[PDB]
Amino acid sequence: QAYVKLQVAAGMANPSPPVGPALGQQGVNIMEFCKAFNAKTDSIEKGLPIPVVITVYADRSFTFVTKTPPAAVLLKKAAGIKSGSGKPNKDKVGKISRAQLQEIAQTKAADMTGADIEAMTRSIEGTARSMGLVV
Amino acid sequence: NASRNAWKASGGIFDIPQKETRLKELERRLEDPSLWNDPEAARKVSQEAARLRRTVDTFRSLESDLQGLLELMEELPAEEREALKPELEEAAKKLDELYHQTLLNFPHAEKNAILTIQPGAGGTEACDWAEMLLRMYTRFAERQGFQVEVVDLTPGPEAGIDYAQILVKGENAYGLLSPEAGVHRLVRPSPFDASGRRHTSFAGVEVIPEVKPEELRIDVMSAVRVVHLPTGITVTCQTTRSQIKNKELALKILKARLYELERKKREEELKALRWGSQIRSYVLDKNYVKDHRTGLMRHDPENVLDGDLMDLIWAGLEWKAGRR
Amino acid sequence: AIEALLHDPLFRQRVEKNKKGKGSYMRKGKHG
Repeated sequence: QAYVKLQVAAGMANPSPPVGPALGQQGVNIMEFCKAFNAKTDSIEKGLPIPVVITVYADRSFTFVTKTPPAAVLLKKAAGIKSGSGKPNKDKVGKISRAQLQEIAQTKAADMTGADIEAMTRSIEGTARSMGLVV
Repeated sequence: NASRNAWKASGGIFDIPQKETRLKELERRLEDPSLWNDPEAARKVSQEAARLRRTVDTFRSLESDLQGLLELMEELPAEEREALKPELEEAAKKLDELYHQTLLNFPHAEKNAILTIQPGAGGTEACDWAEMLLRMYTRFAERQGFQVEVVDLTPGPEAGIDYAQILVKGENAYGLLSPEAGVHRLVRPSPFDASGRRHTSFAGVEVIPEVKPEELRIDVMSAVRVVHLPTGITVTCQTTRSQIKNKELALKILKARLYELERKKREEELKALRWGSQIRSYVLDKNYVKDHRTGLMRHDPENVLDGDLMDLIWAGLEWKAGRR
Repeated sequence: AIEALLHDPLFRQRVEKNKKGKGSYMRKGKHG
């Protein structure tokens, strides 16, 4: 019932410019969602984006559960790079170690639908490779 | 120095009433998904957002380095605050970057250009003037880490050079030289007249960005030219000794010219539907150089001529930007 | 446009009269 993940940085108050009223296409108000996000934020660090479930009921009060920080941003943060790559195979912009990746993987385990952390690690590695970074 | 810095910073403030209101308007009407359904609108918002984004990152420096300076910079510069005064050097750099950004970003401004220099009346004197002008541009290119490719050069009989057409390529070439384009006036006592009365000669500077099979003819004279006949303007090359390279060079210049003819005409037409004198002067007697447009005067002509004045160019660019 | 503009008169060569020169003689001075 109108559930979609679509937003930016959690810490910045009321990010209406990037998406904003897409969540507010349905009968729920713009003020509420933002407020909720803000509330959520105080338990966690500011600056990073976050996704959340948007089950828009007919009553106008919605249930919501956060997920882990975006895969990409997390991956970037261990790397220490802003612009990942343009034309990655032709020349490498940066690179990552596997241990770090593994470490990163374990902290997301709650949202990650998988038992073996090894699998998660390998997924992360793959993602990194795709971005443009030879492990 | 402090005063200068302040002045510089004031410009940055000058773009505070633009950034906030604009941003607000964009989020209020453009960000919306039911507005978004039209592509054009989205595009507009993106453009509008671009303006905002520029103002965000670069204003911080202006504000953050200003407010933190005064507490530690006040009394001590030499001892313990030798970092703290040259901490504001960073701020200065940032400011410069902002200013330069403002100046550039405009259509075709990155792509290199091919300025022709054309002399004026005076005959013998005038050709010398042209040569001098050419030299200054060459030195400017040298100064700014550019590579100049000499295409047309044509000597005048009694003295100097009649015609030249010089192509430089590199980092935002056109942007810098695009203002210059126009008449440059040489107000000085002729070395050729025995009387030594003051004279006035001129030089056009045509500056253009770089950007049919049977209606072009290619003729050899090892020299080469590419005469696009329908328009009717020719180009002639003499840079390299190898022929094919020369031909190629000619082709690009001609292409540029074609574009130039088109665009200007189009603009004129639009204007129809909807500087007078010399741009610059150089007055060697007086040791004195008024750009008539933009009201700046440099008092060491020699410096300007030896190597073209980046500062002057920047001012000119700013004026042009404003007009745009 | 650049080319013809140059050709036009406003950009003709200027020469000045002389005060102690050869073609100097002022019959009547500026001021009486």
